[PDB]
Amino acid sequence: AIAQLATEYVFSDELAVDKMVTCIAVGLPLLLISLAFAQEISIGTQISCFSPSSFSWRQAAFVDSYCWAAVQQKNSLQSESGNLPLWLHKFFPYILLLFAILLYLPPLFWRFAAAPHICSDLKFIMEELDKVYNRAIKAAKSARDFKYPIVEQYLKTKKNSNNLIIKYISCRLLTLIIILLACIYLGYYFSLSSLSDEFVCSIKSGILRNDSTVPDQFQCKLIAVGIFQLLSVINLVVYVLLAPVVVYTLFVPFRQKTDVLKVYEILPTFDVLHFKSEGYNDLSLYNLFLEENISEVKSYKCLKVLENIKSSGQGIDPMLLLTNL
Amino acid sequence: AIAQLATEYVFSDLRLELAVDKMVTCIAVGLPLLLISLAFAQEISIGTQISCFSPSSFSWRQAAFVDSYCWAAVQQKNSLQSESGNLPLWLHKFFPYILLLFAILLYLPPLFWRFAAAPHICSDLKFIMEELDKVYNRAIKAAKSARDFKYPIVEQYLKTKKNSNNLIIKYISCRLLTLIIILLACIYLGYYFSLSSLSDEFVCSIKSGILRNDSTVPDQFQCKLIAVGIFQLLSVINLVVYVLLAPVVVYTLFVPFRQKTDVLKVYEILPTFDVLHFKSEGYNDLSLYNLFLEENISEVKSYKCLKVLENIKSSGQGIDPMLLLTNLG
Amino acid sequence: AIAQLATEYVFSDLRLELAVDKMVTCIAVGLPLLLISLAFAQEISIGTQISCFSPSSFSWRQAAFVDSYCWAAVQQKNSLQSESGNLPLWLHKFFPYILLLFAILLYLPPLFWRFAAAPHICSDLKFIMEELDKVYNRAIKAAKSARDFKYPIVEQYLKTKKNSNNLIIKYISCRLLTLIIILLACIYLGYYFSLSSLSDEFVCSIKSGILRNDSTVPDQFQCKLIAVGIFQLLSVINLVVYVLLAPVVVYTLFVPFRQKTDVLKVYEILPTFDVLHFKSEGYNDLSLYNLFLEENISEVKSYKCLKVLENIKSSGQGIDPMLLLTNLG
Amino acid sequence: AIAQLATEYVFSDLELAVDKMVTCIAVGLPLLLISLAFAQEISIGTQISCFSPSSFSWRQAAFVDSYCWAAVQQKNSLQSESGNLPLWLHKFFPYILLLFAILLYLPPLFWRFAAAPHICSDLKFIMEELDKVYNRAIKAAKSARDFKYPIVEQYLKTKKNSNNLIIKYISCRLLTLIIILLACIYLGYYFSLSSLSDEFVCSIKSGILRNDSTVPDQFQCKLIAVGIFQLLSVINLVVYVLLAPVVVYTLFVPFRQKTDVLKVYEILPTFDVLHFKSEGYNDLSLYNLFLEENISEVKSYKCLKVLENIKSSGQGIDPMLLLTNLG
Amino acid sequence: AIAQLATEYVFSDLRLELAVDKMVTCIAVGLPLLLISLAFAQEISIGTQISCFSPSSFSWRQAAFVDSYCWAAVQQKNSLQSESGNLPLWLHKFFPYILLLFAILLYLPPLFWRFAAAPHICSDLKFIMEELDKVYNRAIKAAKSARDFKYPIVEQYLKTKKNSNNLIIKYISCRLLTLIIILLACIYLGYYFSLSSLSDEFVCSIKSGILRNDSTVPDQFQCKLIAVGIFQLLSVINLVVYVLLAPVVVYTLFVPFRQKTDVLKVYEILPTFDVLHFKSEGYNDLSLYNLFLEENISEVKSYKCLKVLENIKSSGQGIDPMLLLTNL
Amino acid sequence: AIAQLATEYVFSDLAVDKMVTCIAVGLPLLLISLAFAQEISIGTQISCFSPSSFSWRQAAFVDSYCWAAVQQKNSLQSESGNLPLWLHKFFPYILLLFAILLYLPPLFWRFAAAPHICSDLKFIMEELDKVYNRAIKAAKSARDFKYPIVEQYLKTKKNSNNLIIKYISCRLLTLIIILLACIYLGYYFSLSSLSDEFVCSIKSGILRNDSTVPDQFQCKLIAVGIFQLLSVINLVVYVLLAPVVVYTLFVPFRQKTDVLKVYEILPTFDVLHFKSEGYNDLSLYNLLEENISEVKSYKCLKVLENIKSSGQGIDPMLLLTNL
Ligand SMILES: CC1(C)[C@@H](OC(=O)CCC(=O)O)CC[C@]2(C)[C@H]3C(=O)C=C4[C@@H]5C[C@@](C)(C(=O)O)CC[C@]5(C)CC[C@@]4(C)[C@]3(C)CC[C@@H]12
Repeated sequence: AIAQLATEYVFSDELAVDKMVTCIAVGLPLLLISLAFAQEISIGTQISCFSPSSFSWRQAAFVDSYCWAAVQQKNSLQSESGNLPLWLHKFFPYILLLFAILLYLPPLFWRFAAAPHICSDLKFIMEELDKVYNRAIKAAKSARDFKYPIVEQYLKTKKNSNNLIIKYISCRLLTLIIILLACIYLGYYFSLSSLSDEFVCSIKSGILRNDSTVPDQFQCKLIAVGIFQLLSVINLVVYVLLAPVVVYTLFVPFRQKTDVLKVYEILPTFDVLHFKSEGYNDLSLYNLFLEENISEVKSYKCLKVLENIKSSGQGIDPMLLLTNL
Repeated sequence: AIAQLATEYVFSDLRLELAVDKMVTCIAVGLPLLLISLAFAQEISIGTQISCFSPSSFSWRQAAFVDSYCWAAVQQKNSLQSESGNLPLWLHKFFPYILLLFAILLYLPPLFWRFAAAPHICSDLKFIMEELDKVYNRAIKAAKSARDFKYPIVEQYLKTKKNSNNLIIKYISCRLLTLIIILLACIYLGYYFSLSSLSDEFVCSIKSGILRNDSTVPDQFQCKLIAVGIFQLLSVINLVVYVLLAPVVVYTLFVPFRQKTDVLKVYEILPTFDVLHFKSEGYNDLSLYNLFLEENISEVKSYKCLKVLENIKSSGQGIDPMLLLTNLG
Repeated sequence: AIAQLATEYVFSDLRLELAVDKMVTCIAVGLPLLLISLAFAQEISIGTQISCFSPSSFSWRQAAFVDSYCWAAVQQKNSLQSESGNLPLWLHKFFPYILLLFAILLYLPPLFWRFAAAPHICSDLKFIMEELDKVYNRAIKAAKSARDFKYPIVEQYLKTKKNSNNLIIKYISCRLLTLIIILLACIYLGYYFSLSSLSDEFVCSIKSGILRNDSTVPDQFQCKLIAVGIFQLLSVINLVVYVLLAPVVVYTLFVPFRQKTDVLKVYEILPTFDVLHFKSEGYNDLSLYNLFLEENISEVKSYKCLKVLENIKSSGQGIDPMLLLTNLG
Repeated sequence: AIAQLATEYVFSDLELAVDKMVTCIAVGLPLLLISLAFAQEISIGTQISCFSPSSFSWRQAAFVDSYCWAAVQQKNSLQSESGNLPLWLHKFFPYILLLFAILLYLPPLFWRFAAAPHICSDLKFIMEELDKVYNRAIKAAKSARDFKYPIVEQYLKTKKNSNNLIIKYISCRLLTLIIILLACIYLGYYFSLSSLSDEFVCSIKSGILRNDSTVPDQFQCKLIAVGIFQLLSVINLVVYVLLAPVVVYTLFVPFRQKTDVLKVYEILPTFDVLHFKSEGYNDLSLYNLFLEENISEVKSYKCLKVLENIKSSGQGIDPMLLLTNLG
Repeated sequence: AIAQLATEYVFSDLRLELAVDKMVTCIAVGLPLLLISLAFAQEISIGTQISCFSPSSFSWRQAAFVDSYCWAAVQQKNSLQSESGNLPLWLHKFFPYILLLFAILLYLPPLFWRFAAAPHICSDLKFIMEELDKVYNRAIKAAKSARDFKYPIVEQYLKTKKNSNNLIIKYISCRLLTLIIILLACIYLGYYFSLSSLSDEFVCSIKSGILRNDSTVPDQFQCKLIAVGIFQLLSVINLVVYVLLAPVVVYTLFVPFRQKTDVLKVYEILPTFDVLHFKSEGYNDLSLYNLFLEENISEVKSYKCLKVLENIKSSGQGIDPMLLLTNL
Repeated sequence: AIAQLATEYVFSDLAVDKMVTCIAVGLPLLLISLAFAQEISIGTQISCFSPSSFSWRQAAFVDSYCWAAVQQKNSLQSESGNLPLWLHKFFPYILLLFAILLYLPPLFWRFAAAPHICSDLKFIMEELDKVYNRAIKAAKSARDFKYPIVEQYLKTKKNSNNLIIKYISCRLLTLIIILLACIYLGYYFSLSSLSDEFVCSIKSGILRNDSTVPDQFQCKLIAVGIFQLLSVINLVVYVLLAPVVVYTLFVPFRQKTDVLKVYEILPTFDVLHFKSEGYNDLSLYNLLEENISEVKSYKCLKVLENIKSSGQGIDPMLLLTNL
């Protein structure tokens, strides 16, 4: 596992919450699976059974392989808990890989989805706030010497449409279902007695059915089941911690706060209306991304400064505003 | 599987191709290759194709000769005695190779499309985008002059593409051959799953040449095709993937049933753009170009301004050219 | 392979050559190359290509020596006694190498082309492109002045190219040598496939030198040329690919029939452009240059505008000079 | 190793620098240690051996080594004086190391994602205001040689109220220090292990191997490379015992802040001669920290520094020196 | 072999050298290199290069020691009992190394012509190219003004190069060294293939040191040079390729014969250019200069224009001054 | 060594501090990699001759138990002591740690030094080029402010020593690590090279009262000689590299050939070099003179200085000729 080391070295020298969730739900299982087959620890193939010393070297290899393949054929298997334990033991990494790919899916669905209207409208609302700020500045400057609620009308329009909000909520909900299923499964793969590996096999079929030099049966054990157990426990912890994060992300209206337009509501060139709260609509998601990327607008910083000044109350809107420039 | 690890790590931290179709190609091409790689994992695939449990009296190199001779004898159908038939063994020896072949066959349509079908539609999209930007600019300049040629060229090219069917035929052909390949490989794989899983534990006896009359040789060897259950579970997964992708491929095939909002309606509020969208209901490049417009319309910011105007008109607050002047695009 | 497929997967997420010929080179190079790669696949290549089932009394390293000596003896024809003959031994002992040599031979003609005649075609294409753009500019300026030299230069270049076949000779020669290569390789591969499939299970007796009158040696060992089955499957695959590819090469050879839909008439709607395309049945560099112009005609914006105008004139909605001024090129 | 070799070869060929180096060490030391733990030269082979009787077959002994090595999970089964806990720790020592390493690496990412953008934007804005103020002052001095509101100072007073970013940075550093504490505790614990668990008795006598007779009772089963783990863990423990006070001093926000840059802007008539930015658990302090950090990025900051150093000599008049600057 | 496989796959995904010579160097480089890489192909390479079937009494490591001892004993000519001699075995061992040496020797003269004779070539090229461009521009401006100095500069440079025989000597030398190289290498290749192919099997007797009087040792071991037939087949392929390439080398040597299709004659229709082809085969650096002029003259747009005008004058329907004015 | 060979082949087809860092980083890394090479690593670390009666895997367990016993001081029987066994066990690891430690100060210093040095250099270059252009304009006007700003910044850095202190600290910790690792390397070589031939007796646990086991096996620590030769090579490399850092230490003494003099002949520049004899950032910043080639105007000033060196022409006349 030197490739992960190099990934960190180049590390050394979409909502942020969703980005972090993707990061966790991606690395934890992927890094886990890479760790399981890590060359230093990937020593051993989990077929050990010590067939009688009379069995030749290659005879022993055949025993090991025939059992390892017989993990599927239930009739060949003589197990206490059942074959499905053995199945889980064999595909445990493959199962982890499938779960992880499934979890990475929804973010990819969003990425190729790109939330087209959402990103374009983000750029649009940015340009609109910028133009409104420039217009207010020029108006105050002339005072020292159209008019349609464009962004406000766009917001009213978003107040009807929730299609993108439906997309966001569906992505989050698919994420939650994924992690819930994976956590249940991973606890199940940790719900093992951990005794299933040491099971008994007898490859006495074919010409080996009536063969005599063969022993009655072989006791093989599935190694690294303890390792698989430990890694499943780690991933289960990670996901039992991650699920509340997905839950909190699911409550977007409960999260949409700290009105950014509140400062721009002090603008005469802007409609005096926050009008952004309490809705299962793309208004909420657009407002969330607006709070997310709102620092990117220099005028947003200026508006925060003016809002603080009004909180300072030393100056008035017009004088200090025109002074801002 | 360090390849997928690095892919995800970098994943951690014009279109000229349909997003649905791009993702379908991506999945249906990788998932088979992905499964093949995951099985070709030496940690997963450590041993040979099949062991034989030869007599202990046989030498280690003798055991190797037995193993290899049977594993090669899977081809000679007369060589081994199996109830299922030779085709099972053949499939088992060629399961990964056949998987790779199907994957290459699936990669072929996107490649051919990009080589031949794509560039012309790309140039067409570029021309349409230039026409749209120029028309929006001209309408905005007229609106500005009011606040202070004339040939429907883009509409003409649209009416022409309404006759043009070649490109639509090419796209539909790529998608259809794709779906056909998906169905064929799906049947093949499901049959590969249909394998009773008993062929693996077959019997071979290499008694050719002097080994025909050999004495120290036993009667025969019990060889067991390893990774038979592995290949079968992979076949199940791949068949699932393909039975799920096929409906997506079919819906992608339906161009008239794509049922996309008329992007021209956003430019239909232009004075400089005649009021006629008329882009649907034809087994021609008409519908395909309409779909590509619905696709790459985000690449045109003027399309974004038109959509903003459309939303404003949905609010019904103001008048159209006055709002255009208010936009000053 | 593992990493070959990994790079292939991460690949996803002026023509100066015949696109058809480009794809032909691609297939005819990849099929053998990917096949040879499979011949060195870890899952496919299980180990050495020979196994001999020596007596168990023979020591381990003794068994290795026997295997190797028989393997080298596949060349020494008097040593190995096979009912088929030595030539099969030659073949399925160097079949991969032979495939690689054939693939290199197949990549040779396109390399010689791209090195020798390709820059000539690039210069000719750039020159014709400049000529067409200049004609479009002059026509647009004259149409605008109406709204307010003249020598057949491109036509002269066309008449000149209509005489010489030198570049056409080069292109046809590359294609024809390629086709000969395809036919020879196909015959070869079919031959190698058309093998007993049993000759591999030959018998060797390395009783040379002191081993001639040696006693502990068996009279002979029944040795097997492993992987012959997979070699045969791969040869069949490649032969099928080539039987599918050859007619494409033939169609490439037929250049006149390949020459179709001359765009010289898409500029013939210009008065400052000759009304005589004179662009058919030219068994000379004419045909090749015209084909490459048909290929890269999309790159010229004026070609796009002229195509729009040609469609409009087919649609019959606008006068030629009026619509020309309206497009305002 | 090899990837490490390439990293060193290219080596041979906005975030707090102290924090950057802290994260860098806290990542590389365990990562490099783990990589060495699988070094082809260092890692010599399997981690467990028990010298089963020669009567046991080769592959038989292989099965023994394997089943024993796995039996470490089987708590009741194994025969050790220390218990299943130390052998367990050795069973996944590198796993624990990697968990701790990724855990330590997370908070820097959370920072470089959450507090990074706001601080970056605010710093760009403050530097831009500084540059515009310097331009305005030089221009006014030039015109004399022939608004006026504390805008950036207003933003400073504003940040002096909010401590949200300060809270984020402090929490990042604090969680990181907590990780260092717990990890160093664990590491010393693992090294504290008496190197006795390595050698112990293993008896894979379960099932038909329980009532099997050809099997001996047990083997003397030797966990391997435990000494290597001990030495590298000691190295890491020393590294982290050295690093923890660095994290502490980093957590010292009012004390790390020194030499207020605002004095350089305090040489301005057009910009208030007032730092008024220190001594507070507010985002003001961290903003001042980053101002001191990337103030070298501001060329006008360099001009102010040279001018202030000259005025320390007292050579020329401040307006005269400004006019001579002609920046 | 997946390295070169992916290399050629992504292959599918000024000149300062003669195209013919470029192809010669390319082939003469790849064929031996490709063969060598084939020799170390894991599918192709079966394993160790020698095997001798020591008695089963000899232990495993004993057998390995025998194999290696003989393998090195191919050098000690007395220790090896060879009817053909030791030099065959010598050739067998370094056979790849021999091919690698031949390959490096094949790549050297291309490198010499690459860096050496880069300055003169590029200088003459850029200079004569700018000169032709200026002559075309001047003739065009002259026709435009007439319808409305005087020094044969590049012609003078050609006259000067007529005396020059330095770069001509260098090119001839690069070709000649290459020809000698390929000739000697092909002689060697046949000689290697000339070998009996039964010499590959030879007897070794490791009775040195305490093995001189050792007892458990047999008298000898009969060991075989493995994969010698493969080296033989490779030498066959290389010998065929080089017997094919050598005549191409000779053709490249014949520079004056190859010098054809006078381009300055196409420039001889220029007013600002004197009527002097000045293209005579001789022991002059101009011939190669003329050769590369023919090579990269396609890079000259005005060359294409002049060729068009030349076809027009061959049509004989347009006046040279009138058509020149028409050129625009 | 295929990767490094390809790297040098594609290579084939304070600067002093940079080179010292490069060498002192690669030589240990190069040597450790050389040992890491399996071509050099012809065998496992210890192959130690158990009895033939011991099974293959039994011998494996012996080699493993002894190789682990290289730490357990009671377990092994050696005259030289355990510390030899320790050193031999982690000699590669020791090399790697020393190399990382030696690469650290370059990273830390360059990090600290990057902004300060680059900004001061850019500002000084701007000031010098401005004074040069101004003198050129004055000469051109004669053919037809007044503050020593760069001189002020120079005198300022002549006061502050913090950055020079940082440079000295980087160099000093560097020399300290060099000396420590050099003594260590000679020491590991100083080893009598006899410890490898130690005996181990794995009679622990049931092996205490086990009987089929021999009392012990005389086991050998392999690659001791290779590691020793590597230590000798690296130690000589460091004994050669250290006096370079030593000369670097006397940097004020090392400061020579004042570059400011060529700028001192300007009219727009006061005739005063004033750059020597200080434990301050002055000489450090002067070590300016390092990358001073980037200023074409500096090249012109040097040319004018060389012209006046012969005394052939007047300074302003030839200066205006230069323009
Ligand atoms: C090289 C490796 C280790 C291995 O190679 C690998 O798997 C990779 C690791 C490596 O290459 O070292 C392949 C198996 C093998 C070649 C192996 C073999 O074939 C058969 C035996 C026999 C087993 C035995 C005791 C019996 O089984 O009764 C009878 C005596 C005898 C001859 C002892 C030695 C070994 C164990 C022998 C020759 C030692 C070398 C060994």
